[PDB]
Amino acid sequence: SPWPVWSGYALCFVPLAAVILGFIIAARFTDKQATSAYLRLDPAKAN
Amino acid sequence: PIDLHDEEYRDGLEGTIAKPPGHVGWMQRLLGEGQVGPIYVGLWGVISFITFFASAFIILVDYGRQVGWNPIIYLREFWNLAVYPPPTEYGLSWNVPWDKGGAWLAATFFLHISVLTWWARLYTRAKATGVGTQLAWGFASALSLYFVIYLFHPLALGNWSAAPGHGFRAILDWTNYVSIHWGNFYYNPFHMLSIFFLLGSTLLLAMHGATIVATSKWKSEMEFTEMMAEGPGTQRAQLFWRWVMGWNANSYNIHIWAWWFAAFTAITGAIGLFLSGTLVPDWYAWGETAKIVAPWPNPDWAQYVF
Amino acid sequence: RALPLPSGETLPAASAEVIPFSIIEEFYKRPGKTLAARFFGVDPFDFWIGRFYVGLFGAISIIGIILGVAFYLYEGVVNEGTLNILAMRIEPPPVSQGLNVDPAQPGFFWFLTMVAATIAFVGWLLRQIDISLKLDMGMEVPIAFGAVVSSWITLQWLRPIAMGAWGHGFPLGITHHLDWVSNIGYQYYNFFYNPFHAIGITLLFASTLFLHMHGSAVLSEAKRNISDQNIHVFWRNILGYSIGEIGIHRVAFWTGAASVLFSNLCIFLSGTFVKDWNAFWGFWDKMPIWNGVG
Amino acid sequence: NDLVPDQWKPLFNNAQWLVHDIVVKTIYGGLIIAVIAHVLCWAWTPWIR
Amino acid sequence: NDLVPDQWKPLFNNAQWLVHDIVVKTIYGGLIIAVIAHVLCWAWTPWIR
Amino acid sequence: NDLVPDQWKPLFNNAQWLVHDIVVKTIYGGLIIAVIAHVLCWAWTPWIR
Amino acid sequence: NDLVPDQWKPLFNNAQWLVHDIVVKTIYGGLIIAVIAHVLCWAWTPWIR
Amino acid sequence: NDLVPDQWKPLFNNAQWLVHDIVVKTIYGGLIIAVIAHVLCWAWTPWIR
Amino acid sequence: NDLVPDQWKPLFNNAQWLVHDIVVKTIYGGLIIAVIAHVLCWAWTPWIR
Amino acid sequence: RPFEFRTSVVVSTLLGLVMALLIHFVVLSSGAFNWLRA
Amino acid sequence: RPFEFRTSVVVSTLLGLVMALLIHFVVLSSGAFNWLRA
Amino acid sequence: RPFEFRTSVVVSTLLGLVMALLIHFVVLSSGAFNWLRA
Amino acid sequence: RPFEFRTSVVVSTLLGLVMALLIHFVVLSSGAFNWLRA
Amino acid sequence: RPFEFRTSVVVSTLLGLVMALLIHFVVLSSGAFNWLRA
Amino acid sequence: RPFEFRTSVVVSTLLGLVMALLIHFVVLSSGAFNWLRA
Amino acid sequence: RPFEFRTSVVVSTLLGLVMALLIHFVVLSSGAFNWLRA
Amino acid sequence: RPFEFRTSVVVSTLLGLVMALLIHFVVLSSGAFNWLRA
Amino acid sequence: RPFEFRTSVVVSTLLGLVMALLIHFVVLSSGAFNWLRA
Amino acid sequence: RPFEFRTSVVVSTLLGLVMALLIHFVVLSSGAFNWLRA
Amino acid sequence: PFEFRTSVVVSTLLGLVMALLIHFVVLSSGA
Amino acid sequence: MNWIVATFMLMFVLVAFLPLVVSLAYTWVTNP
Ligand code: BCL
Ligand code: BCL
Ligand code: BCL
Ligand code: BCL
Ligand code: BCL
Ligand code: BCL
Ligand code: BCL
Ligand code: BCL
Ligand SMILES: [Fe+3]
Repeated sequence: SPWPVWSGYALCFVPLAAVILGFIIAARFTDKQATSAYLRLDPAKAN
Repeated sequence: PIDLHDEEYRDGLEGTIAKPPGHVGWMQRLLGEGQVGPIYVGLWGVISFITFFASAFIILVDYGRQVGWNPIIYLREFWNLAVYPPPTEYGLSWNVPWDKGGAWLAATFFLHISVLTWWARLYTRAKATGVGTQLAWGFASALSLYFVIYLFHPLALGNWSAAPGHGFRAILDWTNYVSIHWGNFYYNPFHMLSIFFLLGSTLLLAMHGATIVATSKWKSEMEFTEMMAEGPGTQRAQLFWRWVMGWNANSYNIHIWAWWFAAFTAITGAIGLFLSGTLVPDWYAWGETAKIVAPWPNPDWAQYVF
Repeated sequence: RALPLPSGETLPAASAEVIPFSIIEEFYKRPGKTLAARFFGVDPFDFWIGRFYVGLFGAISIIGIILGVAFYLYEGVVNEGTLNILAMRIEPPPVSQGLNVDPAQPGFFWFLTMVAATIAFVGWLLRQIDISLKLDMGMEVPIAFGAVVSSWITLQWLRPIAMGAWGHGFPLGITHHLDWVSNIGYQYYNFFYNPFHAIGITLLFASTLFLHMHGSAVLSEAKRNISDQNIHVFWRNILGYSIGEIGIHRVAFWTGAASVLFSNLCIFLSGTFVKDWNAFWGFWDKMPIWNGVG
Repeated sequence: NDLVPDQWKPLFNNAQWLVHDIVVKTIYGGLIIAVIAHVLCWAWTPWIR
Repeated sequence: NDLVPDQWKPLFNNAQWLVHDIVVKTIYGGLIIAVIAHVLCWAWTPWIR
Repeated sequence: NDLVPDQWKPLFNNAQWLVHDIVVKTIYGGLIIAVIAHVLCWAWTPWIR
Repeated sequence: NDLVPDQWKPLFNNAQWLVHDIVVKTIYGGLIIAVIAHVLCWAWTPWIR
Repeated sequence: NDLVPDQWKPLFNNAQWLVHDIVVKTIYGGLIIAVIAHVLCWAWTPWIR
Repeated sequence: NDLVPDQWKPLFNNAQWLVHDIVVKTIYGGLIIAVIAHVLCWAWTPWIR
Repeated sequence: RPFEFRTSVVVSTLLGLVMALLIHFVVLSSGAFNWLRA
Repeated sequence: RPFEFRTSVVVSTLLGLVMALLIHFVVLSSGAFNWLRA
Repeated sequence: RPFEFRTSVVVSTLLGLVMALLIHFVVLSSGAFNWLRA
Repeated sequence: RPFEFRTSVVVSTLLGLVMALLIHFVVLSSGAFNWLRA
Repeated sequence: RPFEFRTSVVVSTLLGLVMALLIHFVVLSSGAFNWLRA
Repeated sequence: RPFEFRTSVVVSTLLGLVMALLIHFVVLSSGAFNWLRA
Repeated sequence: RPFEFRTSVVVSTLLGLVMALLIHFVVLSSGAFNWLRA
Repeated sequence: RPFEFRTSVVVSTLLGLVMALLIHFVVLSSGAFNWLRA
Repeated sequence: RPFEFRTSVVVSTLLGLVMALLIHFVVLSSGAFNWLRA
Repeated sequence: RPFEFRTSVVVSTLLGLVMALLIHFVVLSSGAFNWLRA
Repeated sequence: PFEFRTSVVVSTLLGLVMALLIHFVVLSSGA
Repeated sequence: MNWIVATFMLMFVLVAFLPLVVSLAYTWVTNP
């Protein structure tokens, strides 16, 4: 009675947990590889 | 290794039909490049064309029968004409009178064939030029929802009448009728995920386009050249977003984000539509069992009545 | 040895060289070009706390953010007591109260939340203008964000003020603004038939399509040795037109910006001038060309 | 390159020939089974009537 | 690349042959089990009737 | 790359062999447990009836 | 990488071995506690009935 | 980078060791307090009943 | 630098030490006040009951 | 050799197949032959 | 090579499969055979 | 080289799995076998 | 070196002002003090 | 050290103006003073 | 190494935690155990 | 250093403030203490 | 270093905090303990 | 030179045709001429 | 060179086929011939 | 350095902001 | 009353429309 039925969890908290976790992991990995060290053109010349 | 010239001009079946290229002019001044150029026709190309022309012909002739072959009336009521699938009686039976629901079946069959052959064309032309085949798989992701709407959902319900009806206003009516039938379609959770992904997709598109146009001055538009060596433009674009929202991505990741958002939209949509008729008959009655409906014991209805 | 590349690939051995990220931040700082400092002669803060740039517009924004979150939590947790975000509803003052607002009457905290949120959004927009002004890029992102801000302004300020009730603003709260949307959509029959509405959803679907196509196009040519004209040839083989590199980004920006504008127009119009949308199309049947041929 | 007979030499490679043989054999078997299955569904209930 | 017989030499590599053997064996076993299972659901309740 | 027997040498690396062994052992154990459970649920209440 | 035995030398580094040991010990302890807890909830009220 | 014992030398730096000590001490204290609090809420009103 | 004791030398700079002192003092004062306030809002009306 | 032979056979076998299918559908749906319970 | 053999076998096996599936569906849905509770 | 073997086995195992699943679900949903409370 | 003093005073003034404003709003809206016609 | 004089006067006259404006609108909207037809 | 070991342990811990949580929530909401006033 | 000290103090003072605010809200809205006309 | 120690402590303290908060919420909302007027 | 002649003739023959068609439609649909059973 | 012959034959056979199909549809749907149960 | 042009211009801008504000707020009243 | 304010708010909606047009015309001009 006080609790949400089964399939409330499966249908609504797979999205609400999985999407937030996915965003917070994917952002970490994209920002890591972006702010990493690799080939660039010099600021003092190209610009 | 790969000759582009022999892939731009090569007779027929293995070549392009419109050999002379043309210029649009006004497109050149506002859209960048503005040449129309040749279009390649292969084996898979001719099939989709003829099947689509067959389905469209079937549908267009059946419009005329409804108006009595009157071109004045035909032009007046063109936007609300439609052809509808069979009624609930003889739900899945394929033997129905032509005017009642028989014309719909042939048209939808030829449409299916055309769609699949166009997919094959995409895949083959992608392999021929030496580029990857990601576009074909994305088109397959969208075809998933397309096939759930027209084939998989009417099947497993017993009625061909669940599918839409090949009309300009018929598709809006289909959307409305399905949402009303299940009841409070807003509460479907996979519908919520699909809306999340769709609005995220539009967000990403607007942002990527806007920032790239803003930093165009330093030749940041050529995303292929920048992937090998990041110039000043890409360096500025990273710094702008790093200070605003605290993190950023280079030119290679942002396109992964784009692809995956666009595809998750359609996949979650298909999964969510399929479940409405079979597992969960009433969506709002399900939401109140999941404890996510606002109590609203006494609303103020003075706003809604005029 | 091996050359790390932006796409993650490491090459088997150009003015390009491996430069660590920090170098490129120190060179592009240039403090003092803030849009605000132009007007006052100086900017109060401009000190880049952490990774975040701070300005006069950033401070008023953060004020709005903190106050709005606090008022949102005060509503629905206190005076409702539901303790469930999905169940709580934050409701505007009733239509009988009119345009005037009173602390004793209910809805006073909804109004505070709305005003704080508006302040925060506008401050954010000005901060974006500012940070772009320092880098000397251009003003496209402020415009694209201003479109959606104007949509928010239409929904919560212009349309309620024109009708005057203040009850017309959509109630905050997860899974209850949907009830407002559903009761407003059916109040005027056939919202689908609305022309300005149908252009918005057309542009939304077209935008998702463009995004998928551009993403797949760039991902396909990512890691391979090709002339860079291969993608253009592929695009000419399929549908016989290649937009170009500079063309697709303009189109993305424009479609994205246009969708929300048509949408806010449609809603503001529905509230004020049109009672139902089926009666709007009553004129089409009687067009002289075909009024008597039936 | 030379296992195919002369009449069909311009068309078929060597490897393409054995596969063509497999295809013909499979098609013949399938046709026999199809004919049998058809005779059986009339001995059950005729469709034309 | 010389474990496969001569007639199928232009088609199959050496490694591709052993896989093919595994596939054929699995298909035969699956067909036997499928035939047994259909005889059983038949004996249970026929479906053509 | 020489711990695998000759018959499977062109397919399996050295490291890929031990992982295979683990996979086969796990699959056998899982099948035994699956058969036991099934016998138990049948003794409880049969599902074909 | 030498601390690992020869059989598993091509797979495990030297540092990866000690963490594997910790993982195995934790898994064994968890399984023992899980078995005890299931015996208890049963004795309380059986679920299959 | 020589304060950690030899068995855990390849894993832990020197600075990473003292933090690990703080973490272990905090976890032990927290577990003791958690056990006491659970005994107290079992004496108040039991939850399994 | 060199004002911090040797045990914590690898972790703390010189400036980071004084701030740590301030933090510890503030935390102790806050805990004392929190304990007093809890004793008071208990003597008033208990919450466990 | 302006007219490629294979284009002719491709378009021929597509048009023939589509035409057979369309006629078969129309005749079945007309309901005038007592074929498959009619 | 004017005609690639593999294109022929691909289109053949696709057309045959689609045709078998369509005929099976039509015959099942006609309801004239007493097959699977009919 | 004319046909890749692995493409054949991939498409074979996908088609077979899909077909088994579809038949299993049609037979279950027909309700003509008294299987799992029917 | 570790902490800029001005960041501390900025965050301090902002937090204090927001907190005073929030408490003043809550107390006014509670309606328990008979202040400005209550 | 990083405290300039004009920044102080700018922030002072902005905060003062905003605060005066907010207090008037709250007092006006409270409706407890009979000012401008109340 | 065909696999990175740490990917295995990450996915293992995540799957185990999610599975324990899901089972604990299903058993609690079933209401068949008289646990926490049931 | 393996951890920046200032990150620790920032996250500590944010978490503590949020937690105090949340507990103060919950206790006020529970209505079990007779505080500010209750 | 195959595994960074600080990642472990970060994920540990996040998971522990979330878990304590979730259990506290569930126990409070169950209404089976007579705690804060229940 | 200021105008291409062919643009003029194109727009002229389009406008004239559209105008003739529109007038013919309006006159027919007015029903005031007794033309084609009226 | 000025007029490709194959364009002529392509457009001719397309127009002829479409025209035959349209006339047969119109005649069938008019219902004035007693053809296929009419 | 105070230019004294900034002070007068910001004065006038504040003046006009207060202008439209006070004027509309007074006009949109009961009495 | 109602209609004066309504027209004035519609003005603001069209002003929101305005900036996108300036973007388009700037691109047309500065790209001969
Ligand atoms: C029965 C109900 C009617 C209906 C009634 C309405 C109504 C009513 C409306 C729409 C509107 C929209 N509908 Mg409709 N709609 C229906 C059916 C559809 C269908 C469909 C397939 O059937 C579609 C695709 C749409 C699509 C849309 C677009 C036309 C439009 C989207 C809103 C938007 O862009 O601006 C929304 C923009 C904003 C409000 C966003 C503002 C965001 C701010 C700037 C960000 C705040 C920051 C926030 C706190 C996050 C902080 C970040 C930190 C991480 C926390 N409708 C049905 C038929 N539709 C809406 C519209 O017109 O837009 C004005 C609206 O008014
Ligand atoms: C309905 C009557 C019985 C019932 C009848 C049966 C029967 C009969 C069976 C089961 C089986 C099982 N049941 Mg049961 N079952 C019941 C109720 C339950 C309940 C409970 C809530 O009551 C639970 C928890 C379970 C749970 C289980 C598992 C013990 C087991 C399924 C194994 C499997 O699927 O995983 C397999 C998972 C995978 C294939 C992958 C495993 C992942 C590996 C181990 C993780 C390492 C991955 C590695 C790192 C590589 C990473 C790769 C990436 C993932 C790609 N059953 C009811 C009471 N149950 C089946 C079983 O025991 O057979 C073994 C069995 O045959
Ligand atoms: C329902 C019956 C009892 C009840 C039964 C229990 C029981 C039984 C227990 C508790 C426990 C606790 N309860 Mg209780 N509890 C009740 C009502 C309350 C009330 C109140 C409003 O009435 C409060 C305030 C609390 C509060 C608490 C805490 C004292 C404690 C939980 C510790 C934990 O989760 O944090 C842990 C947080 C984390 C894991 C991270 C901590 C963060 C560190 C310390 C901060 C430094 C971080 C560092 C800088 C590194 C930064 C990294 C970042 C974090 C990423 N309970 C009711 C009255 N409560 C549990 C406890 O005491 O065990 C210790 C316990 O077992
Ligand atoms: C029962 C009488 C029905 C009717 C029902 C049908 C149906 C049904 C069909 C026709 C078809 C045709 N009808 Mg009729 N038709 C009727 C009245 C008419 C009238 C009229 C009185 O005016 C006319 C002029 C026609 C005329 C025609 C032709 C247009 C057409 C076939 C001609 C030809 O030989 O095929 C041209 C040549 C061939 C088709 C070559 C065949 C190629 C090879 C032999 C195909 C083998 C397929 C094989 C099974 C695939 C597997 C082989 C692998 C090797 C294993 N019908 C009445 C209404 N008619 C047929 C159609 O066109 O479909 C093509 C069609 O199916
Ligand atoms: C009971 C009678 C029903 C009916 C029900 C069906 C059904 C149902 C089917 C047909 C099919 C066919 N019918 Mg019939 N059919 C009827 C009346 C007719 C009439 C008529 C009186 O005019 C005609 C002309 C036909 C004619 C035909 C052919 C067009 C077609 C198969 C021909 C052939 O041999 O296959 C061409 C050659 C082959 C198919 C090669 C087969 C290839 C290999 C053997 C396939 C093996 C598949 C295997 C299981 C996959 C696993 C193998 C792995 C190695 C393990 N039917 C009546 C209405 N008919 C069949 C169809 O076309 O689908 C193919 C179909 O399924
Ligand atoms: C009362 C009986 C209920 C039921 C309720 C539950 C509940 C509730 C749970 C299970 C769980 C499990 N059940 Mg049971 N289960 C039932 C019926 C069944 C049936 C059946 C009859 O067919 C089966 C086959 C199972 C089988 C299983 C396994 C699949 C699973 C745990 C196995 C294992 O040891 O964990 C694998 C190994 C471990 C979990 C390692 C543990 C790791 C360490 C020890 C975790 C420590 C956590 C610690 C607190 C964190 C802080 C530590 C810091 C250092 C301080 N259950 C009936 C319906 N079952 C448990 C689950 O899987 O969750 C994971 C679960 O929580
Ligand atoms: C009346 C009893 C109510 C209740 C109401 C509250 C309220 C209300 C609060 C707490 C808070 C706390 N409660 Mg209690 N609490 C109850 C029951 C419990 C129970 C239980 C029986 O299980 C437990 C375990 C707790 C435990 C706790 C701790 C988790 C927490 C504070 C601990 C600490 O000292 O602060 C940790 C250390 C400090 C806070 C450092 C303080 C830092 C400095 C001193 C702050 C100065 C601020 C200053 C004013 C700003 C201006 C200064 C400038 C220099 C001028 N409460 C019952 C329900 N409890 C407090 C909370 O956590 O907020 C943070 C909170 O406000
Ligand atoms: C019964 C009388 C019905 C009627 C029913 C039809 C129908 C039905 C048709 C026509 C068609 C035509 N009718 Mg009539 N028609 C009527 C009254 C009229 C009147 C009138 C009184 O004013 C006129 C002027 C016409 C005039 C015409 C022509 C416009 C047209 C065919 C002319 C020609 O020879 O074909 C031009 C030349 C040819 C068509 C070349 C043919 C090419 C080859 C021989 C096609 C072979 C196809 C073959 C089967 C494919 C397989 C071959 C492979 C090698 C195996 N009809 C009345 C209403 N009429 C026919 C039409 O145009 O379709 C084309 C059409 O089908
Ligand atoms: Fe891009």
